[PDB]
Amino acid sequence: VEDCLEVVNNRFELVMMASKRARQLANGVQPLIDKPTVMALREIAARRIDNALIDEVEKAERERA
Amino acid sequence: MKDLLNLFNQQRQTLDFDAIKIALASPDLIRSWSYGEVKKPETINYRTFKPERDGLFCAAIFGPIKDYECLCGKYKRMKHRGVVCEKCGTEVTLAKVRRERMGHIDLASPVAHIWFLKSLPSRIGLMLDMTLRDIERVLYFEAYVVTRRQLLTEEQYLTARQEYNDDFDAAMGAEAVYELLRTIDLQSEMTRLREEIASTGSETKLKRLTKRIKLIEAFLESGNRPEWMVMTVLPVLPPDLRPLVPLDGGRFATSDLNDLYRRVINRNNRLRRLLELNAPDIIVRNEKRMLQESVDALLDNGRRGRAIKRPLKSLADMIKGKQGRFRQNLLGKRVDYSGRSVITVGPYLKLHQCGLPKKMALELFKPFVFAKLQRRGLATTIKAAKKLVEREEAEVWDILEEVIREHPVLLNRAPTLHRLGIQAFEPVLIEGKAIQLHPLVCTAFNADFDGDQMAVHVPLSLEAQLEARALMMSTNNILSPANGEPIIVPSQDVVLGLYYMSRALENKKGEGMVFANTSEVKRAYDNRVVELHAKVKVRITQVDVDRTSGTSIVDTTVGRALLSEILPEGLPFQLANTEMTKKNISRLINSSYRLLGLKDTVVFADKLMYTGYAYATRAGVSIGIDDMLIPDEKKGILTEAEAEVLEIQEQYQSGLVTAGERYNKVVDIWSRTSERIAKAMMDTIGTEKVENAKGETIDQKSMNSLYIMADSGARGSQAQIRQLAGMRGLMARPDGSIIETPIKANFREGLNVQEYFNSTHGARKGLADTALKTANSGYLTRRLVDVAQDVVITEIDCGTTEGLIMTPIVEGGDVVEPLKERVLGRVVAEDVVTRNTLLDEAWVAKLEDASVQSVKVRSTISCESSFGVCARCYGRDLARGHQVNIGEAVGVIAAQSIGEPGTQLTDNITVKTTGSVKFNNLKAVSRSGELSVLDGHGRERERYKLPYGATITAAVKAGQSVANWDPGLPRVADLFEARKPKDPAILAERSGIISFGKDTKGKQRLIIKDTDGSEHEELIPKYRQIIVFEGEHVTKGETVVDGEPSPQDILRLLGVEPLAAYLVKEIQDVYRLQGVKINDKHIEVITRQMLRKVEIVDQGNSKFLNGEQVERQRVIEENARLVKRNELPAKYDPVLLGITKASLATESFISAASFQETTRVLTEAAVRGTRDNLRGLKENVIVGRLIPAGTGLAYHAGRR
Amino acid sequence: TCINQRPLVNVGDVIARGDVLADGPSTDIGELALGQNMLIAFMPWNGYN
Amino acid sequence: EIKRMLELADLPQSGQTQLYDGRTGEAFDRKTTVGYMHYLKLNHLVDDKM
Amino acid sequence: VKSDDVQGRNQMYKNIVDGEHEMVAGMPESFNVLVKEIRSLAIHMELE
Amino acid sequence: VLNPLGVPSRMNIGQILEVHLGWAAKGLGRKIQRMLEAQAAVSELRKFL
RNA sequence: AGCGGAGAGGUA
DNA sequence: GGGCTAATGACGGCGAATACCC
DNA sequence: GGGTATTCGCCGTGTACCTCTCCTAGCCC
Ligand SMILES: [Mg+2]
Ligand SMILES: [Zn+2]
Ligand SMILES: [Zn+2]
Repeated sequence: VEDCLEVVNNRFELVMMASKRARQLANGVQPLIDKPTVMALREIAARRIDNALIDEVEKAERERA
Repeated sequence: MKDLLNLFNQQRQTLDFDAIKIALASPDLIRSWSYGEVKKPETINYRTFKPERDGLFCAAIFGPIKDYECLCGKYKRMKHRGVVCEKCGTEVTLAKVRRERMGHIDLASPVAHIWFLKSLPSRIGLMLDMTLRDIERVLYFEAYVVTRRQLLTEEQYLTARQEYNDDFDAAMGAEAVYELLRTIDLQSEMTRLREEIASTGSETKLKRLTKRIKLIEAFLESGNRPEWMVMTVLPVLPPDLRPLVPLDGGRFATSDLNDLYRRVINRNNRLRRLLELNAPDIIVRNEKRMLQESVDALLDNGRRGRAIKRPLKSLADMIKGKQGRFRQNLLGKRVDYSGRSVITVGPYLKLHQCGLPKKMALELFKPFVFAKLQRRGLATTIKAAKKLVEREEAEVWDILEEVIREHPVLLNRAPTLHRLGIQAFEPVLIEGKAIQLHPLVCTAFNADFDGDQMAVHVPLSLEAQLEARALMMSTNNILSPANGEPIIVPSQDVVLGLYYMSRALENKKGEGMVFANTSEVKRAYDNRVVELHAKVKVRITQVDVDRTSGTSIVDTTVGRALLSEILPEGLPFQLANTEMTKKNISRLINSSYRLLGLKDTVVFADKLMYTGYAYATRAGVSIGIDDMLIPDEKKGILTEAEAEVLEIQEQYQSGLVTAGERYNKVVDIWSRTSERIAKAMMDTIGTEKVENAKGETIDQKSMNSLYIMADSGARGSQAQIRQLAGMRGLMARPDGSIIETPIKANFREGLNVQEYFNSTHGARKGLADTALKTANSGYLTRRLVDVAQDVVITEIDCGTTEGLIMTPIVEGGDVVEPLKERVLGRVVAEDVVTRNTLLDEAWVAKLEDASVQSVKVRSTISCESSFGVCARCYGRDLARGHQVNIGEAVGVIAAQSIGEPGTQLTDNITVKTTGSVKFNNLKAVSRSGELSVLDGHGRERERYKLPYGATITAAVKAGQSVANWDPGLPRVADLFEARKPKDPAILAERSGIISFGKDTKGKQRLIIKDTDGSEHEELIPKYRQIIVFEGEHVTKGETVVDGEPSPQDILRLLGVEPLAAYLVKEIQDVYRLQGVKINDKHIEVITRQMLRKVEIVDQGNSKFLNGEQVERQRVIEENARLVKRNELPAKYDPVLLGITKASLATESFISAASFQETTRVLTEAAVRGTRDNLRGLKENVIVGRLIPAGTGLAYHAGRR
Repeated sequence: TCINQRPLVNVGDVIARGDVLADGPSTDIGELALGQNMLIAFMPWNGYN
Repeated sequence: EIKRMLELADLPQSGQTQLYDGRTGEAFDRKTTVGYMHYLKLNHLVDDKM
Repeated sequence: VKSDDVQGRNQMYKNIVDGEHEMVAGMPESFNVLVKEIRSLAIHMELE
Repeated sequence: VLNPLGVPSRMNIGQILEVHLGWAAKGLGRKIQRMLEAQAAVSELRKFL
């Protein structure tokens, strides 16, 4: 959790970003790298997923719906 | 009764609003509220289960009993909606409208509301300009009212009617008060009162006039009416909110509101029957008096009438109090997905995981088990899945093990006075009936293992699970919220093993050899060829951080070399080279958290607890009756004290000394005897074992169980050891007197009955003391939480360059708080260093090497933010060593950290330490003298006070005198509430030359002459002393009366920052006399919350004698002086309020009516017609929205 | 809880006025019995105590 | 009196004897106090609270 | 969601047993009880 | 297996004397059982009592 | 068949 | 037996009315 | 009219949990 507090300064923004990534992963999607929240935190700490990419995936899922 | 088709549809209510408006209710609006009128006081008819028509429980007024059903049964279908039956008139609708619809009562005579009359700020008394006793006599039918405002006895009314021949009208009762409230105007009376306000010259009459002006202004700008205070139409509660409870045998439980409603309806029907009969005036007067008394018992029972062995509840008692509808159902709610069990200790667990029973986790994780059983295909429906769960095969255990793997649970202690009372753990399935817990967790929980129960909760949403993983995990909460020390400390059984392993002996087997590395030491110890306590010079390789590796040879112990296998590469060997004690391992854990990180400290603490248990099991430490030694010196000093007390008894009986001085000499020589016996016992316990090395007996420290358990830590101190070896000394009585004879026997020998009587007396006194301490600590914690709850870190930078001067606190003895503790944790204001830079331990070490005395700091008492605290003015966080995040509620943490140790609370200037003496504010002719000293490092250890005319004798050594001669928790509660003392110190009002007194007219007068300004006279009582010289000069803020000063005259005279400095100094003095360590940011934000209100004296937009907020007055002043004005803003002074008055004086009527005096805040919000903007933390809990602190700040940013 | 009165006298033995005939619940032959007797060792054992 | 009743049988005087560990078979460093204590059971069960 | 709301606990339970994640919060019913108890004291309390 | 750390904190040492007296009582009971196990005389039991 | 107001005892 | 039937063993802090001679 | 001096009330005084009993019953037949 130290790397997750290293890639972003604020903690609540990290919580909201991991919540959005876990909501995207729970509906069924391929991850960047077993629980959805733990995989979201591992994808955050590996500097693979960004908030802009999360918003792009959410916009693609809203357009596909 | 039962309905399943309507139950499936959801999202019917949006529940989206912005504000909450509370005001009065007109009788036409109350008539538009209800749906029917009740007329009979009959709820349920006898010998049948059917409601009574036009009663308290009726179907024509509120709603049907059964769902989609009438009373007769003509309509028994769900398709019929909005149709009223013909025989019994009710709507065929849902049965949930009985909880929403309400009724009303048409009263034959108007009555007065008791919330506008019986309150001490009476509104009808201020609006009609009448006293309370006159309206109390008029409303209770004892006198008359002319219609200009004077009282009339019935005999005087008869003489007035005979003299006026029945021409002037005069009425009695509430109808005359209603006519008086109807025929008054709000505009012309306001202009008349403003005309009288410019001609008055009195003090209290001006206060009455501006109170009447404020009441008329509130009645004008609220949109209400003065005649709406009397109640013509009385609304009733819905019957589903006040249900009847049945008992066995057909009986029903008694109710409180139903009996009052039946009494009101019965007296109203009796009044209607007496009015239709055309009764005389006495009978209808008594009936109206009984109607007023029943309305008073219905609204607020127990105030004036107290209608009944036990008084029943009413509408006023159902809101206020602890058992009301506000504290039992809104703040604290019963939750599901939760349970409790007893706790045991689990040494095999990790820090982030805990134990959980199998059936308990099966009951808690039942919906996830049902969902996984539906997904796996083992059951088509949930009924077969539930039967497979209750059958308890192996597949449900596989499902329960697969579900609980990555799902955290919230473990909670039943008292939650700590910030860390709720922690998140990853549970495992154990074969038991208790909840296993890690031993490093119960220190922060303050939980024992004898009958302790802990309630668990499971988060089920994804956001709640991620919040519990991020900011509630036990591995993330290492540091304490009060101080910088970590809350995880190794307890007694592991520091006992560490102290047994780290000690060294003189002569042991296997010493004097050289080993290669740590693995050779382990291989030599595991083959039983070398003892654990042996001075063996080993060679270890450690890297040094700035990472360069190095090797060296150190002369250590075998146990200290075995301890080096668990230390990481970052920690140096200078910390683990000494003997392991409680403070040594505490500062070692602190250094490992400071210079290495987070997870390495967690795994190091886990390995440390493991090796502590492993080397405390192999030690076999046991206490017995042979470990406690009894000296002959104890008997020697006992016979010496017996001879000396016989000598002083003969000297007292001879007639040379009195009884009290002899008794004081007796208790002093017995205290000296007990001190000498305790010193001899500590000398014969701690220095008992003498070892022989190389044929010579060299003295070393003894290895006894009691001495090791006293020296290691996390056990009893030396006061507990001296009660077992030597005598326990004198005993204290609760009246204040010490007993003349002590207890000259420990627990190892026998105790007499007269000593055991004093022992159980002291035990009962201590038990009552800690009971009242726990109660007062809980009350102070609740008050401090409700005071400081609006401060939220909103912005990152403000731009305030005010600052605060930090000085080390010396109170005439040992230091209270040094510079390295008070400075560390905040940014600086002025260059001492670079401004707006967070200070670390390296900066504190650099400032200590530079020998700095005072540095300007940025505190929260001087901030320029709008409804919040800046992130830079607060400094660093207490749980994490970095900067405080945006959105952290720093008020609740501060109040909880102040409320931590409340259950644990309770001439000659000769220097003690050496160092150079430097005078401060000296000229001996000096008003305020400080005899501060400077040590070699540059810190101030001693600081003594110097009176007027102190002769100083003086690179000054210790043991000399520079100036020779010149002839608990209620304290913290009185500091926070700022109560006036019994003897208040009168300070100087103005800075001028002191003059002689005036003529004495019962009180002393003191005038201070100025250059151009006139002298000001201050009255003082002649009972107290006074020290004013004739030919002397008095500076600003000097104290002319010796006594305890109040916060008010300290705040209003010289400034704000010395007031906060004095408050922080006194609170830290109390908390360091206790022994605990609490940071000063909590006291600073409490002082900032206490200074929220401001008082103006002459303004153009607002009034001249009203209080307002600081930031609101500032934004109104800048909006006034920004455009088309030059002399707009006014000068104001800061005012102080206590903790009981700061939370009540709030524009939010929900949070102000939350803890104390609900009726006063409710009637104030009803009269003024306030609007709650929901800009708080508790009102978002009451309404049900998100908390505007932490993860909910983005929702409040996107909402507005 | 369960209460029980088990007898303790035998067949054909003389007694006096005041002797017990049946031990009551949590009661010995004439002494009060609350618990059992078992070996105690005062030592830390792997953190389980 | 307690020391005399201890010394009447084949028991040590101080009441502390050296016992071995059952897990590894090794001997402890010190002697512990071994004896019989009248230990009872309370009514606060684990089934009533869980 | 867990304690006070009538429809909220049913929606959360069916979202748990269905697999989807859509949390819709609402006002507690005890707040409506407090509003109906304040309105019985002839004091108008409106949710603007 | 009890914990000896509670003894200096709670400041009671009557349990240690109770442990020693129970150890002496169990030793006396074992000696009486060893005396009555073999064929012993009445005078040895009389002088032991 | 579910919704409760007092009184008493006990644990942390 | 049966079915309706309307006490005076607390304690502390605090804002507001009386009493009254100058 | 206007300052002390008592004085009558108003309002508050820790949390969590586990067992048990008893609930308006009175009367002229
Ligand atoms: Mg306990
Ligand atoms: Zn009908
Ligand atoms: Zn600021």
